[PDB]
Order: sequence, then C-alpha cells, then structure tokens
Amino acid sequence: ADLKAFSKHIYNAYLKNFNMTKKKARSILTAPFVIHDIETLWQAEKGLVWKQLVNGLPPYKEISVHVFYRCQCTTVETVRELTEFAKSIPSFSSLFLNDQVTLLKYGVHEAIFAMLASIVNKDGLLVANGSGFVTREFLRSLRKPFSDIIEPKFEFAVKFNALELDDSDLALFIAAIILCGDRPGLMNVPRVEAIQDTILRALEFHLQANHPDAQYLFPKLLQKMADLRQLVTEHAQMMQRIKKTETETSLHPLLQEIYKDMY
Ligand SMILES: O=C(O)CCCCCOc1ccccc1CN(C(=O)c1ccc(-c2ccoc2)cc1)C1CCCC1
Ligand SMILES: CCCCCCCO[C@@H]1O[C@H](CO)[C@@H](O)[C@H](O)[C@H]1O
Ligand SMILES: CCCCCCCO[C@@H]1O[C@H](CO)[C@@H](O)[C@H](O)[C@H]1O
Repeated sequence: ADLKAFSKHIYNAYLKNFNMTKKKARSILTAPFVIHDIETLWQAEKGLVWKQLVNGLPPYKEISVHVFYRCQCTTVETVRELTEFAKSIPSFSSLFLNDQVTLLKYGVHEAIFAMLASIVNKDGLLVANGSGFVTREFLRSLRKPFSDIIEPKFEFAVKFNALELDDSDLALFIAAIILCGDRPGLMNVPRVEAIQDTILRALEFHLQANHPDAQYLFPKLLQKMADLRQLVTEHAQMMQRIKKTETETSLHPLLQEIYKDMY
C-alpha cells in the first residue's frame, strides 16, 4: 500500500511505545543532575527517580558492577519497548510467534544501540528518564571489562548523530533493523525479506521528503545497519568474556537467552 501511510503508522507506533524520544532528549540536552564520580552517583541513587528501584537491582557488589546493573536494567526495559513497538506493526504481528522471537533475539541490540544516540552527546548520556546525565569520562573510568563495553557505543553514537535523523526517520530505521531477513533460524525468510523491502522503500521515500538536501543519506543509513551488526558482534563477545571472568556479576536471564547462540 501507500508508503506515506505506512511510514506514518510506524511513526505513531514509535511515539506510542518509546517514553523517551529524540525530540525530548534533545530538548533536555540543550536540567539533569550530572553524575561524574562515586559521590554524585551516590547522591543520584538517593535523589533521582529510577524506573528500577536499587532495592531490586541484584544485591550490591561494587561501583563498576553497580553501573553495569543499571545499564542492564535500562537495556531490558528498552527490549520491552522494542517488543511492543514491533508488535504494533501489523506485518510483524502476522509472522508466526517463533519468527517474532527470532527477529527480536537477533535485532534488539542493533536497534537499541541505534536509539542510544538519541540520548547521547559527546560528553555523556541521559539516564533515569532524562533526570540524570552520566558523563562519558566517568564511564571511561570504570574498571575493565566494564569500561570497554561502553565506549564503543559512544563512538558509533556520535557519528550516527551527525546524520541528524529525527524520530520519524528513526521509527522506519529501527523497523528495518528488526524486520531483517538474514537472521539465523528464521522460518519464513521470503516473508520477512518482503516486509523489509517495503520498510526500506518507505524509508527512502521518507528521507526524500524529510531531508530534501541530504544526498547519500539513504545509502549512508544502509551502511550504519551493517556497522550495527559488527557493533553487536563485538558486544556479544564482550558479554561472553564478562560471563566467564566476572562470575560474581548477575546477568539478566532474558539477555543470556539473547546471547545463547551467538558467536
Ligand atoms: O546488553 C546487555 O547485556 C546489557 C549490558 C549493557 C552494558 C553496556 O551498556 C551501555 C553501553 C554504552 C552506553 C549505554 C549503555 C547502557 N544504556 C543506558 O541507557 C545506561 C547507561 C548508563 C546508566 C548509568 C546509571 C548510573 O550510572 C550509569 C544507565 C543506563 C543503554 C544502552 C542501550 C540500552 C540502554
Ligand atoms: C505460533 C507458535 C507455535 C509454536 C512454535 C514453535 C517454535 O519452535 C521454536 O522456535 C524458537 C524460535 O523462537 C527456536 O529457538 C526453537 O529452536 C524452535 O523449536
Ligand atoms: C522478549 C523478546 C526478546 C526475546 C529474545 C530471547 C530469545 O531467546 C530464545 O527464545 C527461544 C524460545 O523460547 C528459545 O528457543 C531460544 O533457545 C532462545 O535463544
């Protein structure tokens, strides 16, 4: 059907399902309590409202692990949102449920690291629904291997933010990431490949209207999708190293299901 109406339905599903949009994020980043060390982190854990109460975080262990647990909490919450967003797409919900799980399994991290740029600048990122701002420099200061899993996302993010997508672009781009026919173990590859093609056509149609003067932005974005696959590969490898060497660190079982059969 019409790609304009298609794009608009995806945009609405996005606004309906993501509490933090790039619009809101940039309105904040241009105030949040700044977290740049242990003291301000401690002040934040007492004065800021977090979706997940510390309380129920895995019992405390140390500062680098505590930050990791907050990262893991926000990841799982974003997987939740991405799942409802995908289900809010009729062609996704028409797939058999096992293919829906396959697509989410192998796509959510690519999508999540794409959306992360919306809440990032070169100096840190928003946390706790925009009420906090954690400094990139602080996160660099965590002990390995926790610092190493973080900085690569910043690098991708700052480059990705140079393309100046808005939320209406992102909605289509994230949909293209999820509805990807290359994922291992997909049952109905032709059906998923055909949905992906419609989304990609819609995306190019959208960028022509929304970004009339930006040449090469569509192929640029196709390359970011390739880049995101490599970012997630390396991320999954780092998470396997943490599972092996940080045996006291608690790993959410949903995320371990995601990494189970990755290499
Ligand atoms: O994938 C897993 O197994 C979970 C393991 C991810 C570990 C690496 O997480 C990050 C790496 C780079 C940038 C951002 C994140 C995490 N992150 C965050 O939103 C985030 C970052 C920091 C804090 C925080 C609070 C107090 O002090 C620090 C809270 C939340 C987003 C990445 C995408 C989905 C959420
Ligand atoms: C409408 C759903 C009806 C039941 C579908 C049964 C699906 O089987 C399982 O799907 C999973 C992917 O999600 C794979 O990980 C498993 O290897 C596979 O055995
Ligand atoms: C919540 C949406 C995202 C969920 C991603 C988690 C995927 O885990 C997979 O669930 C399948 C069905 O149980 C199993 O067959 C696989 O072994 C397991 O790898």
